[PDB]
Amino acid sequence: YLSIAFPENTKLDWKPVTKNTRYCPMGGEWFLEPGLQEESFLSSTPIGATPSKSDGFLCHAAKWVTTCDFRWYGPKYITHSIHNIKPTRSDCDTALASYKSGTLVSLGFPPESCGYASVTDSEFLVIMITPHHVGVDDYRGHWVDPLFVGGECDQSYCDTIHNSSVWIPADQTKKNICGQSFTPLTVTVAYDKTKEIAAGGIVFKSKYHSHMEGARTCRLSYCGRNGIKFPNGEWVSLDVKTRIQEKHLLPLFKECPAGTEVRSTLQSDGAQVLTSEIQRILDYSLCQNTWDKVERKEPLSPLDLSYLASKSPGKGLAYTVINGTLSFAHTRYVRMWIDGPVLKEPKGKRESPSGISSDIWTQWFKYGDMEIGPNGLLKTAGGYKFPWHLIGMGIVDNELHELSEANPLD
Amino acid sequence: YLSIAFPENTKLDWKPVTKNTRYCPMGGEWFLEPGLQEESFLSSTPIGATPSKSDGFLCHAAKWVTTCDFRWYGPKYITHSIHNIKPTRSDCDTALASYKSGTLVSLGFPPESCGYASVTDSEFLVIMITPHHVGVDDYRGHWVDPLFVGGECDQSYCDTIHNSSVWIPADQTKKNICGQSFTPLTVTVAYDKTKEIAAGGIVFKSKYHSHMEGARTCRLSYCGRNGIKFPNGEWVSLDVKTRIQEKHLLPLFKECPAGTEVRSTLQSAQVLTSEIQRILDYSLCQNTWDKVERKEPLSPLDLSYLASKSPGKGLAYTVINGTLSFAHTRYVRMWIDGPVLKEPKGKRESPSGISSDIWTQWFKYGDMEIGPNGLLKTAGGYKFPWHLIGMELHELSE
Ligand SMILES: *[C@@H]1O[C@H](CO[C@@H]2O[C@@H](C)[C@@H](O)[C@@H](O)[C@@H]2O)[C@@H](O[C@@H]2O[C@H](CO)[C@@H](O)[C@H](O)[C@H]2NC(C)=O)[C@H](O)[C@H]1NC(C)=O
Ligand SMILES: *[C@@H]1O[C@H](CO)[C@@H](O[C@@H]2O[C@H](CO)[C@@H](O)[C@H](O)[C@H]2NC(C)=O)[C@H](O)[C@H]1NC(C)=O
Repeated sequence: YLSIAFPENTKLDWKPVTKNTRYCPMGGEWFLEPGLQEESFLSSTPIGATPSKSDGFLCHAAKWVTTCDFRWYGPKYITHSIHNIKPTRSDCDTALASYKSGTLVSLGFPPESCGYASVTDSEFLVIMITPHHVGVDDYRGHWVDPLFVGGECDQSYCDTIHNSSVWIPADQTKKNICGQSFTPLTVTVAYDKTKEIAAGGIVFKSKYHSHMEGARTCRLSYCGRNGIKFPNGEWVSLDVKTRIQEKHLLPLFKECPAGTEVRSTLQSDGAQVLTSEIQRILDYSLCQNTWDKVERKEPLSPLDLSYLASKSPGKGLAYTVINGTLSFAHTRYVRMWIDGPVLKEPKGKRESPSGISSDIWTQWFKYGDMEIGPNGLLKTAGGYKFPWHLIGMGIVDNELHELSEANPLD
Repeated sequence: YLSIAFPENTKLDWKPVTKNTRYCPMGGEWFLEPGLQEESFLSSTPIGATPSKSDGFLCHAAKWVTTCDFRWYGPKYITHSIHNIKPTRSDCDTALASYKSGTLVSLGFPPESCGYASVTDSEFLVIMITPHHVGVDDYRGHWVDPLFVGGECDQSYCDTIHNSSVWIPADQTKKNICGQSFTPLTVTVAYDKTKEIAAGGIVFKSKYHSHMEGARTCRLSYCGRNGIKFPNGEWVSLDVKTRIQEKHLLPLFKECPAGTEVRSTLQSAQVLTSEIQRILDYSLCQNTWDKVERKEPLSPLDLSYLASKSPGKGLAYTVINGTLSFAHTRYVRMWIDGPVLKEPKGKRESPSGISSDIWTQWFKYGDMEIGPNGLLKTAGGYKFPWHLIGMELHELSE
């Protein structure tokens, strides 16, 4: 559940830092990756469940009947009954409009309509609108509530179990049934310019999605439109028409396992944007501050070194202190999952959080009493230590969804 | 390995929040200079002696009104309303006596009082008494709770944020703080080793106190005991015998200004902080409250935004039977092995110390169980919202 961006190779070719040029913050953006080509497409991503999208009304219909019985003689025998009937769509529409405008009034029983030697009755068709909220299957695109026939419905005039009432969505806009709000989003595809385009050789980026492995990306239809679910369980829209390397992009992806679910794009949340922005400025300024320590010829701590590390995958540089000397090394950072901020063995899972653990770094340098690695990785008696800030959780994987999944109150 | 600030008790006395007070705690701490020498001295504090909870009663007054409308003709139109009003002291006294004796019964709605060509109504003055506990000022013994106007009260009758409710303490003795046996507390002092130690070069901290700037810390006698008063209004004992850097510590600090009051409320201070972490934390808290007011669904992470991230007197939050609930507590420094734990344990004394249970009362939270400030008890372990960690001595060397 804990991920880091770390140099792929367990050993790097180190050289002493001389020119002192600052790459803050460290990322693949600074370095031109030759074989890489990028292409973007307009997309859409779910940013949260808005329950009002499934607000409804129970349209009840019942004839109120005043019956006058006048036989041979005797008093005027008047009875009052009520007969539940199923409303037409027109009845429900008119009565709902009346309800919204505040016109709908329960007028009660009809006035007595009497004759002689004949029992005739007069009736008032009474509609009662009881606001009822129902759920939504975003995946199958229909309403869902126990009151429905079959426990579900996909119309604008749904039939309930009770003969008297039906259900009308408060929004009858003839579009997709969805309990989810979206936002437009440019999604960018990165792939090897030379090789043939394929799901495994694609990486997705967006303002909300950091280096998302197409190889662990599957196809899924959400809220009535085609898209792809990323390895972190988040989803962006993608139509069959969109081409990448002059080929249909969508069919490159395996359909998602039946019953696959999709989460709201966490990074679009305001709390998340605040945290992100503050972290951005802090990463930058802490990097610059470390390089200021270097400039002032001050000694460097492992933490200071870690402020130079790349926090995202990409071609970059790593830094360490070999024999009291600041050294850099070219490398390609990749995403790895580690077992904790402090580890027993210098291993990590390289393909997925449930993948196989492999040696991630083995080239340790004499750093005082202990050994040090790239970007202030510590080899100590208490184990192997990463600085907590290099570690991420609950963003690039679905391992901690329980923590960020929102639930209503009361 | 990861320092956090967590309620010192494995269980707390939870109350609902429908009041909407919008309390946000002061944010986390920032980096300190890594080359700092640390020397700790033994001290003491009422924190631990003084009770943390105080039982009382909300006295709510409401007029139950049955209204009869009889105009020109037509049926008898009867309506039923309820008007919240502020109770008198007499109303509260009588109703509280009735409550204690078990006499107090809600009279429901008054019987219909009808006339003709005149809409007249009959009303019942229903006073309701509800047991309701509040926090306590550790140093003054005052009552501390968001319910109170100004957050605190020390009177026999207490005004609340509810204009119709009045809080009444069950025991109006307020104890005797000074007489108590003050809890022993270790106070850590950080200073520049390569300088002559001075007030302006000192940072205090303890399991109870986030970083306190010595430059704003003054000598102040409290309950007859010599001591020092942190900028947050709290106080710890310190006599002249205590040496730091082979030198008298206490005389390094000026006397407290005329009539300095040592307090311990929820706040303890008006313009926005300029500290980036504090601004962030504040913004996140407020974001969660925005969610609450908009009646939007809440994640455990959102909940965590409401928590204090530094040691100090504060509130913890949780969700009990779908009700957003809060409790008074003290946040204390602890150390946690990581965000996901096999046992709900943490280190209370030192990162090199031992683990102990830190949370016990779990509330059903769907298929999971939730604790304070978003702490989840799940099949896959005990999961802390990563916010609570926020920002090891091996990492800071050479
Ligand atoms: C939460 O409270 C419930 C009781 O209230 C329930 O939820 C309300 C919203 C309302 O709908 C009530 O009608 C519900 O019953 C506790 O459940 C029971 O509590 C009573 C009283 O203590 C007890 O007799 C039952 O045995 C409880 N049920 C069981 C088997 O535990 C429940 O304990 C509370 N939940 C937690 C985790 O504190
Ligand atoms: C709430 O607080 C004050 C009292 O502290 C209220 O003052 C009166 O409250 C009664 C309640 O029955 C009202 O009927 C009166 O109209 C109020 N009087 C006046 C002129 O203030 C007040 O309702 C609320 N806040 C204020 C100060 O307006």
